[PDB]
Amino acid sequence: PEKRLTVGSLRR
Amino acid sequence: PEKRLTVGSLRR
Amino acid sequence: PEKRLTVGSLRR
Amino acid sequence: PDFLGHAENPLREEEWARLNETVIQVARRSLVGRRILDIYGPLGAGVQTVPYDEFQGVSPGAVDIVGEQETAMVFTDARKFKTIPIIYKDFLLHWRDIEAARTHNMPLDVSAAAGAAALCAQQEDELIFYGDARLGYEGLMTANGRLTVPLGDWTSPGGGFQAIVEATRKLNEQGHFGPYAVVLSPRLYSQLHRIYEKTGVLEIETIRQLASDGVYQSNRLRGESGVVVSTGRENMDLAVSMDMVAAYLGASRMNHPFRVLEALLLRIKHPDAICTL
Amino acid sequence: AENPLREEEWARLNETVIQVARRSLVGRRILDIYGPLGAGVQTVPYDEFQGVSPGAVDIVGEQETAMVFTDARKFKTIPIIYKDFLLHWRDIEAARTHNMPLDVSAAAGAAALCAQQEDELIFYGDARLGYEGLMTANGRLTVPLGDWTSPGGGFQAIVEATRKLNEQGHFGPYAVVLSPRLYSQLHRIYEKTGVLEIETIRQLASDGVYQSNRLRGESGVVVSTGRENMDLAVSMDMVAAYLGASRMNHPFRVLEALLLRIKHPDAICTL
Amino acid sequence: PDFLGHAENPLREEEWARLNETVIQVARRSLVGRRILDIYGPLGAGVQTVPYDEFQGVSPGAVDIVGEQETAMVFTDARKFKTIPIIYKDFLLHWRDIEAARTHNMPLDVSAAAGAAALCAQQEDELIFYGDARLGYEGLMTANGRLTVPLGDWTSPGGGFQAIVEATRKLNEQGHFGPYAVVLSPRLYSQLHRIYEKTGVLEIETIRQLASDGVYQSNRLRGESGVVVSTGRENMDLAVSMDMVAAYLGASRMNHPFRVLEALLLRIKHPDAICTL
Repeated sequence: PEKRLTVGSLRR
Repeated sequence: PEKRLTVGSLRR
Repeated sequence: PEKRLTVGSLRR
Repeated sequence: PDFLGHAENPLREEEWARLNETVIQVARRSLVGRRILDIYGPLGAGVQTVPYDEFQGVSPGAVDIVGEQETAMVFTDARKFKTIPIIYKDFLLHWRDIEAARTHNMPLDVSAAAGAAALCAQQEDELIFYGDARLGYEGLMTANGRLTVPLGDWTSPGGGFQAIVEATRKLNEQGHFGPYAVVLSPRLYSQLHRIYEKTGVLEIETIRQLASDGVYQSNRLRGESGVVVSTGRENMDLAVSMDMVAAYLGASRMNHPFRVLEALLLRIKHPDAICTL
Repeated sequence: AENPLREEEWARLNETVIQVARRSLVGRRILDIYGPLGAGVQTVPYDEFQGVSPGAVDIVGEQETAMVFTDARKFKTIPIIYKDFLLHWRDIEAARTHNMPLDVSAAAGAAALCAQQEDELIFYGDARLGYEGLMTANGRLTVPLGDWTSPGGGFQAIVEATRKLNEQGHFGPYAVVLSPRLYSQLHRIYEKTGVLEIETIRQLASDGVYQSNRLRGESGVVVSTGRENMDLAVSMDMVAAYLGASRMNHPFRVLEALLLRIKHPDAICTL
Repeated sequence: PDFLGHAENPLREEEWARLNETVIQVARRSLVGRRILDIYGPLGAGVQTVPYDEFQGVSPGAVDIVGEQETAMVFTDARKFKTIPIIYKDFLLHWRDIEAARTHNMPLDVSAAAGAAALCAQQEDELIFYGDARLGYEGLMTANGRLTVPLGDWTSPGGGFQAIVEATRKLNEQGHFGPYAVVLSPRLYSQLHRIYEKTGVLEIETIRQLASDGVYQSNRLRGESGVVVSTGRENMDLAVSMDMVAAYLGASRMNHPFRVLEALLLRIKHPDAICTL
């Protein structure tokens, strides 16, 4: 149900 | 709580 | 699940 | 009660029902455009953009015993995603009639709602028939790719329908022929019915033979213009986020204002089944 | 006709694309992203800007200064950015039975190409389709970044850019992105005592000074790192997808769906 | 939930079995090359390269009282591996036929399979008897070191035997003696296959007596050519990575295409056991 995110956790 | 179109159904 | 040659080895 | 102020909903169930029935009735009576246009279904209120889809296209499509001929399916020329505007009008009630209608005059008086719905539908038709250029919308008598044709021969018997014959010829040449529809301005719709000497038959009869989906008249159109279209889908559509509904705008001065709403967009999927002057 | 690779090979492929992306990207390091909107969304709202309203009434009671809203409502369509590659079935069989690396070089190449493409998009929008370039956005606050090859060089330009931003009432922790030539030619070791020029610039900036080759020869930009000035709406991150077998060879495609919406076009300065 | 779609295998187990049996039988009928060589066994699909043995040798093991010969057989540079190609054809099977085979007429006909299998076998035989330059491969009538010896002497009632006698002498002069085999072009073979040689019976019997491992027919070979080889392994080989079999490509427009495969390579470990025109 949640729309996952993989690469883009880079801060700011 | 459907979409339930009300006025506009005039044929053709 | 083996190699299982099918049409080979003609007269030889 | 009526002093507490800013109660969320003033009216009770039956008053809402009467408002809705009234606005539906007046809309259905006073709408001309929605009668030659299949509407794209009720999307919702959240949606605010629709896929304005096509611009052109023609491909024969062939027949064979086995089925290998390589006809490329009609996909699209350019995706656009136009937005959906909103059309609205608003009116007032006197906070006492909502009391008389609860004791004395049991059905509530709603003439203002009908007066508002008339103007709202008027603007609807004006939008379908014309652009604005303040949001970049295209109207039937404005959109590029209209296949203009001169039509000056009227005020005399020797003519009139020849123009619409020419319009049929031009539309057919584009390989786009089907059940036509015709809309005309009052200054000429009245002109059609003249009973000049050696009368024979009045012209709108032949025109309605040649149209087969109804010849209509709309005042929103200018004095001396009129259009001919091909009724089907894949040429015109009408994206409808939400039909005419009544909503409440807070209570000011103890009175009660309301507003009739609807969100439409005209999307022409084939600016080739159109003709004008 | 089926899904060729198993869980382990899927995992290896996905981690390869993930690692190459996370290494190669500079855009994700300076902007913050609107939440992953899911695949279905294809358009998003836009921005709000040049609402020059002092709003500083500050009375007992209240006056009727105007409210802030989007200058002109409109939308934009999220593009799709993709690369494609191929695999040969005999190689999958070998990796299955004889030798067991499963070479995934092609995935790495595709991921690099996709990431390069999207960074070029962020720093320079597509002209034909019609989007915004960080070196071509309108209302861009130009400032000469020239006269380098001096002991006191880029500092005198960054300070000028910062005063230009700050006179616009638009400040905060700043960020800088510089072309390779300028960024590497910046190690003019000495300012006066012992400090490298890059690190004193960084002390002035406080949100990193990065290098991206995608920029032109002699250019760079400085921005105000906050949100509510810039954004990065995503519909899905870079991932791998299968395109169905074709002539027994398996194709594949790596996907990413992005769009930046510069809400406040005042935090931009250039050469 | 019905037939239409891009579904998986249309066929069924009995139908698959019949298809496989048909391709096997046409292969066995059609393959002439695989009857003089002998195969290095099934190595599996995954393999794609195989060692390539180098070149000639005249080192005969000697017998002595006390072992001191040491029988050296030293190779020169490397092993020079080579790659295993693929060969294939097509199976356009109409979808309506498969539908009829479920509810109506039910002889599912697979003659296109037999045609494709014949074409595949003919092509790979052409590969064995002739390499392809684009892949840099080698063939029996083109290798370097064929010991060519002209014939130019047939169409006379008996002038065919001495050619093969001389060919056997040339084979043996390189110290390479054994049970020979001969492959011949159609009209040459029929011309040989003529009346008694005036010294007994048909020439084919003397030739089969001399060759002692068959005298075979090849339309795949050129007009007036033919070859004789020494059947034994340790000289010639046929590495197979997988035998001929059929696989289902995908869904075409709506039909169902297949493909028949095998992955072979002949290894000529000693280009001295070949004699030609």
